[PDB]
This record gives sequence, C-alpha cells and structure tokens, in this order.
Amino acid sequence: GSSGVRLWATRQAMLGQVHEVPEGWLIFVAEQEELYVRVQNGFRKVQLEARTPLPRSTIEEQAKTFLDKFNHEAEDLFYQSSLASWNYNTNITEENVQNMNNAGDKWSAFLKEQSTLAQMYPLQEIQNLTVKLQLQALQQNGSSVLSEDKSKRLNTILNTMSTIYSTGKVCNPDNPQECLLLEPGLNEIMANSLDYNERLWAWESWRSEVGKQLRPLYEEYVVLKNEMARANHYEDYGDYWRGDYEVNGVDGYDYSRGQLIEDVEHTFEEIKPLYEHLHAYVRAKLMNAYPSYISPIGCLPAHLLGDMWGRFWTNLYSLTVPFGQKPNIDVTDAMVDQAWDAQRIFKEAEKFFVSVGLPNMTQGFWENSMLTDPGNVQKAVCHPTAWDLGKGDFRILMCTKVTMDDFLTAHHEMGHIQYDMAYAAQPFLLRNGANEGFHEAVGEIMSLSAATPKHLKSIGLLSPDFQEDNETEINFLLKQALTIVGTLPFTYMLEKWRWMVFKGEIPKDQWMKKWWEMKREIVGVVEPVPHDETYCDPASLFHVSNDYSFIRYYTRTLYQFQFQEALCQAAKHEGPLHKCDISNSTEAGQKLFNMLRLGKSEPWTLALENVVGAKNMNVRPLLNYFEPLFTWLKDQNKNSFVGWSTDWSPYA
Amino acid sequence: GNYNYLYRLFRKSNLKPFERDISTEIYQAGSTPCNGVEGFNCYFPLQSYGFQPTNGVGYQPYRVVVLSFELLHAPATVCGPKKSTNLVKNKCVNFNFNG
Repeated sequence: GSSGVRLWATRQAMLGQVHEVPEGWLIFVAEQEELYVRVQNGFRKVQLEARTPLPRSTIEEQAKTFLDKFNHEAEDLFYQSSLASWNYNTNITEENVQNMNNAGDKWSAFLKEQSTLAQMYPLQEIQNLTVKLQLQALQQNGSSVLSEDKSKRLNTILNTMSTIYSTGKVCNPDNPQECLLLEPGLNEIMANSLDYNERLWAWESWRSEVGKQLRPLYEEYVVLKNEMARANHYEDYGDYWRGDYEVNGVDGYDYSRGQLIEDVEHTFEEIKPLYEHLHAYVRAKLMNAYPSYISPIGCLPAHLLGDMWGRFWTNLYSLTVPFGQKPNIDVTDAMVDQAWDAQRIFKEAEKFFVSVGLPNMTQGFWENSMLTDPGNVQKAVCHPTAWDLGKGDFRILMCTKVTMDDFLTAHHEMGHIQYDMAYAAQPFLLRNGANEGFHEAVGEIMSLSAATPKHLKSIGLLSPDFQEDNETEINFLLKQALTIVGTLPFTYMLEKWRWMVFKGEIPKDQWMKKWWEMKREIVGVVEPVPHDETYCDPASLFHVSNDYSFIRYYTRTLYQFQFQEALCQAAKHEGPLHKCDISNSTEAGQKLFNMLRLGKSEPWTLALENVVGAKNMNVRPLLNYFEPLFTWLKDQNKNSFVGWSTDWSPYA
Repeated sequence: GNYNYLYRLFRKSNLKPFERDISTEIYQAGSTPCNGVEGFNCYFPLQSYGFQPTNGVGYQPYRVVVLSFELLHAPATVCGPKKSTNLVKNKCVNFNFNG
C-alpha cells in the first residue's frame, strides 16, 4: 500500500475535494499552513510547530564552515609552531628562543580570536556532536573568561611559581655558596645516598625555601583559579579540570565530573589492601636497613621513599628487594654485546610494533628525528616528548642511549606518536587523546610487553636459556608495585588534596596539615620534621606549580592495566599476567587500532568499554597482574603489620 | 609552506564535469551578506595549499594530470604509435602497408 501528499490553495477546495482523498493521502493547505492526514471517515489535523521564516542559514551550517576554515588554517600555524619548538628542542639558540616567542604569540592570538568568533555560535542549536564538541573546545576561554587584569595577574603569579620551582635551590649551612638545584642536584643525592640526616636536611631545606615562598602565591593562585572556574561554570578549579572527563549528551555513556571522584575513590578503597601489604613490607625492609628510625607500626618517613614528594618507591627497590641475591632482569649488556645503538632500538621497536599486526610507519620521522644527543655544538633537550606537529609530521625528542631504560622509554615515545597518527582522520581539534590518561597508557602497555622476557627471547635480547622462576617474577612484581602501585595513593590523594583546596572545604590553615594527615591515614607516610602552614609542601610538586592536573597518572595506571588485560585476553595469554607479551599477535594490534583510530571524538568511557568490555573503569587487571606478589606479601607479612599508624612520627 | 596553489574549498553548487571555476568571490557561508569582504559567515573559498618537505605522504604536493580522450564528428587526430615490423622480400607474406 502506497499513497502521497495532496495540496489545495484554499480550505474551501479542500473540504469539497476531501471526499476524493484516499486514506493515507496527506492534505495540505497553504492559506492556513495546516497539514492533515486522511483517516477513516474524516481527516485528522497534523500538529505543526511555529512556522520558521525559511532559515536556510542555520548556525550549524555556519559553524561547520567556520570550523573547517579554522581547522585548515590552524593546521598550518600549529605546524610551523611545532617546527620551531622542535628546532629549539634540538638546538637551543638565542634565535630559537625568539622563535616560539613569535610563534606562541601568533598561535595564542589566533586561538583567542577563533574562540571569540565561536562565542556567537551557542551549542544549544547545534545538533552535531562532533561540531558541538569541537566548538566547546574552541569556546574554552580559560583565563580570558574573567577580566583582563585577573588574567594578567593569574599569568604573572603562574610565571612566578614556575620560575621559583625551576630555580629552587638550597645551600648547605657550612658552605653558603654551595647550593644544589632540585633537578638534579637535590634528587641525585637523596636517591643515591641513603643517609637519614642528609636526606632529612635536603627535604627540610627544600620545603623551607620553596614551601614558605610559594604559600602566598599558591593561595592567590588557587583563589584566582576558583574565580574563572565559576566564571566557566565550575564549583572549583578542580571541577574545571574534571570537565574534560565529563561526557554529556551521549546516552548510555554519559559521564559526570562527580562520577569520576566517586569511581576514583572506589578504585582506591579496593586497591588499599594491596597497597597496605606493600607499605608493610617496604616498612619491614626499612627497619632492616634503619632499625632506629622507622617504627614497625608507624608511617614511613617522607624523605625515606626515594622521592621527596613520596611519589615513587623505585629508589627503595634495592632497599626493599624481596631477594637481594637473585640478579635482576636486564639485557642492556646484551645490546652492546650485539653492538646496538638508539637507531637499532627504534628499529626493533617498529619491528615489534609491526609484529603485533599494526602497519609500518613512514620514513619521514626517521630522518626528521634524533635518537641521540646532537653532540655539544648545539644544546638539545632529552626529556621524553611526542611531537604531533601535524600535516603528517611526527617527531620524538629523546637522547636515547643503548640501555634498557632508554629502550623502554623509546618504546614509550613511539607508542605516543603511534597513538597520535592513528586518529589522523580526526580534525585538528579532535586529533588528540580522549583523556589525559590515555596517551601515556598506550605507550606503557606495549613497552611492558616489549620488556617481557618472552619478547627479549623472541628477538634475541635475552638468551633462550634464561630460567623464569618465581624469585625473579616476585622481584619484578615488587618493582612494578613500587613504581606503579606505589605512586597510586600519592597520585590519588594529592589530586584529592588539590581538589578540595580549590573547593575550599579544608581551610588554608589546615591544607598542609590535612595533607600530612592524609599522608598518614591514606598514604601511610609521615613527615620527619614538624612544620607550620607557611610550608606548602603539596605546591612543591612540579604539576601544582606548573598548572597540571595530577589525576592523569592514577587514571593512566588503571587505563593501562585495563588495556594490558584486554591485550592478553585478545592474545589468549596463559599464566602470570606480568609475563604476558603482545608480540606476534596481529589480532591484538587490530583490536587496539579499533580505538586508536577513534581518537577523542567518542567518549573515553565508550573507548574503555570497546577495549575491555566495561564502560566504567575497574581494578580487575591489578589483581591478576600482582596476584603472585599479593600472596608473597601476605606470606611475608608475618612481621609486617598490615597498614600504618598515624600517631607515630620520626620526630614523635 | 608552498602557498602558490589554492583550492576551492567552498562553492555555491557542485561543479559540472569538465568545468573550471576560477571566480574569487568571497564565499557567504551564512545569511549575512559578505559585501565583498570576509568575516562573520564570510570566508574565502580559494584557501591556500600548504606544502612542506616534512609533510605527510598523503599531504605531499602531488602532480596530477588527467588525459580525457574526445571522439566526435571531427576526424581522429591523436593516434597511437603504430609500430612497424621489419621488411622481407621474395617471400610469400601477408603484408599491410597503411591498411
């Protein structure tokens, strides 16, 4: 059965000819602009909304044209900006310094103008999710939503703390002119020398010169960060950062900023028993090293963890090794045995990355990127960074040496750029990770797979005769727990600390004390010397002073654990999860590429569901990864009391 | 960036086959009149191509030539190479001298 639509100039003709209209034939009159449907023995009026004045130019069309025009030009401006930064990062020169000064000025002014242009394109009338999301990123004024003076002073205060952190130096009382910067003068001595006094003095001096000075600056920074957060419709600057994780308008995958806090708290609570076992054993090894400085029940000292913030216990791995007589897993000496260099490291990384089924990447990166420090004629930065220069240009900044640590970071760096060009089909705005905890997770998962002994034996890094006993597995698991699981409570709490600092729930005269209270009850670490609120120890973090959200690391850890578990499930791995390798598994790479190509256009919750199968994050891979270590810690906790004590202090 | 080349990103309608559009009119993306200048809902359809030695393989400047062949009532002019064989004599052969 088929029918159509009929028209009449006037309703008088409609009434006369309505008898000849078959059922299913629509009746329309232009005089009254009324629509009717022919029904059994009559016609039923079709409800019509307000008549639009033929708006053939919707905001959607104008926004799409504006977005396309912006993306085409923004690509070029960002491209040349990335080139200049790379040139400076490969050759530090005075002419290079002014290059990003001009490039950054043009890029910033261009970004604010496009943001200004997008301001008259409200998202309510926009139905395209991609268009709405891209313009929302465009309309993000940030510091410019407030007045110019508020933005100018916030930038000046931001520059002040960034400079202070960079120049943070402490001098020995006996030698006034002998002073050491935090990186690497302070960090090297505390990570190498195990002396309690020297570490305590460096910890105390660093927090006295920096904590006291940055306390008024941080409070003013927080106050201003709350000022434009509410101007950006956020209860605090913490909510402003949490807005990235928020997903709105996606049925079945919507995520809220408050949901992130609840899920992060839930994940930490269930993780806590594993962390308590690790903290107990690390404490147990601490009385083994220093019996008169750490209580069997009290919390760990702040300076006796290998990190002055208490971030990583990797420096304590030697001091807290499960078995100090069993040699560790390392094939760096085999690389120089086979005469390998940074070029071979990246070449083997690509061979591993094509063994997992993903296609080989172009030759432009190889000839446009350095893998070793360019001598001494030109100064270059060796920090691990990924260059998403755009226009199909991708580069890696790394002075990679012939070492396993550089081998893993090289794997980490190429995984970063391999995530970058995977979603090249996305527009310029959408050519980014779904969240801040995804780009690092991608580089971490396969670098660990490369570090697996099976991968080393497969490509000859490790001899096939190497024996894989539980002793080496336990030692490897503990090192992973110290480096990865150990930093989780510090990462969760500090972001929790900074969140209510922006919120203002904990008053200023309690922040640091609440931090140390949270360091004891939650982190299980106690400061070695009592201070006052003039100390601003959480602000001594690089990310706090440089305006970086710290939730990225805790989220990335659980994201990478979920990614690794899905990789092993796709590869049908059997046995311990820490020995699971994704090499020579084309299907695993294809499944990873299913979301690598997706990019940030889709919600990150959907991406997480596509990888593992759960829309929400979970700590299930953690238990599977560290089950042999969890049992070992439980067995070895006969003297390691599970947990900590808030009452005990190194000074009390 | 090799910005000599430009591309008609925007046009009022789809171009007909074998048609060249060179007009540099300011494209009106909205209902706001352009008045000969760009701005709100007004952009330049002939955006600039950017080509650099370090650009992506699919983003490199690619020289493309299309050779359409026209056969009409007019006599055929662009013929093929029409290769010729060797020469034999005093032998019963099947020859072909220009048809």
